[PDB]
Amino acid sequence: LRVAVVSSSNQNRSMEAHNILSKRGFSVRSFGTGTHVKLPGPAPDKPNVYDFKTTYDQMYNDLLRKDKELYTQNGILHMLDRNKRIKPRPERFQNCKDLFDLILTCEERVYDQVVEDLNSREQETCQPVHVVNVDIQDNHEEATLGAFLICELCQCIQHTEDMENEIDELLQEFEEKSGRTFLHTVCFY
Amino acid sequence: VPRGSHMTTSERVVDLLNQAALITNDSKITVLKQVQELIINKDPTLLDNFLDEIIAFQADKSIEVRKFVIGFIEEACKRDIELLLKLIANLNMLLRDENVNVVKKAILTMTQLYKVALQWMVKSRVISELQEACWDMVSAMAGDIILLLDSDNDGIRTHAIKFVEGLIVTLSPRMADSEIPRRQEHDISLDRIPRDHPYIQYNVLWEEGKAALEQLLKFMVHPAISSINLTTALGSLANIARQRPMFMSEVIQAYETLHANLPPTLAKSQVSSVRKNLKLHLLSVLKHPASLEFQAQITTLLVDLGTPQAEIARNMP
Repeated sequence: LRVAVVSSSNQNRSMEAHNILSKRGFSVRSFGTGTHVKLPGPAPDKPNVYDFKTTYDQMYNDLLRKDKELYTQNGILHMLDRNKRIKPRPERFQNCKDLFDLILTCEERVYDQVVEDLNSREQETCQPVHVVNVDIQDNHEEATLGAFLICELCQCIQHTEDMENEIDELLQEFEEKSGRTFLHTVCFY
Repeated sequence: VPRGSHMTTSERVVDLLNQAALITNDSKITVLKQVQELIINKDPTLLDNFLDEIIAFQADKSIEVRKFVIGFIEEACKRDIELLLKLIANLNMLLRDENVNVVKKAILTMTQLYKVALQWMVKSRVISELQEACWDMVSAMAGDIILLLDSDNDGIRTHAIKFVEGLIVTLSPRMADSEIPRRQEHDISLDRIPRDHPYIQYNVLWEEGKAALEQLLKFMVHPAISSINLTTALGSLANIARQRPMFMSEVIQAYETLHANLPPTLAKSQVSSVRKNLKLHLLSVLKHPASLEFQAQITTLLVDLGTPQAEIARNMP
């Protein structure tokens, strides 16, 4: 099962999922659909802002020299180190050309950006890819709980005979067990 | 490849085919893809010679092996469409595989081959009794895929919708306002079929294209239609509308019908997913220059779905 997990900045929700899925033997890539990268700052209204070209290591260093103590206490330096250990930089979904069975998005806005983008690429093959959303709030604890939920869903899917025929029924069971809604659509390669 | 430059391609092919026989897992596909590349692209004069050796893998127990064989049939027929004479039977038998992933791959391959076969028929100087029968086979297989819209399997229905979409577009003419994918510039379409062709009848194909569209419009108002099949059909209609704007009328009508009669069996999140796709496709049709004639209706639907005015404007000319 080839999965892509997509958030806004490719920093937290998708990287937490990337990490769990990867360690659990899934084939997984992660992306963000945001215009730029956003990281928490010293007040909820003053985030740090970066270009998608910027490396996790460059963000780490920039934050280290800004306020070492703040970005230690808020888990961000450790997050960026964790991310550096998976890959060198955040990846923008709109710039990749890879094939997945399943694309999971971490909030509705990201799901709209994934759908808008895939729906605007010319289909060559008409092979479907399933796109599923779950709303996960952008903080560490939610990213972690959401990553486990996503891992559980992926595992269910690994286990079904016929993914396309059973996936809706599975999502409905997940809605019921989690109380969280799961939007679901297909796009075409 | 060590000493490759000293080998003939045919020798290399036989070596690789025997190698593939030695291997008892999916990595044999890597070998068989090297064979494919050599007898389709490096030296296609070897394609006929080795065809049976590749096609023999259609009986392999591996799902991925049989999918590989379907892809090979696809490439072999694009290289040399006359091979359909001896491969249409195999492709139709693979449409009928016990495994749904093999079935689905066969549907996508027919979606590529039907139009290649029809071009072949249109271009053919002379036409044999065998080539007529081969066209009967392709055409009956197209009919079988249209019937897969009534499959009990959701993934097969989704693939059948995509085949049906391609068929409607092939069997209707390009027009001044057709928005044509770059890849497809030289694909055959109705307007390219001479009215006086000795075998392929323009009028018959026109009627099949319309009947294919009717089947799809009927499917869409089926009470049990699944969330994925309905979103697939919505996107198929938007593609059709943009490539063949004489059907834009039919598409807007379907969209209005769906908007006023949402299929009651859709769960809450399914209704939302569909509604979000309805809005996406309406905006997509609005951007198309031929949507001039439908703009008030499209705008009304979009306002009903909660689209802000500023977003509607952003999608106007």
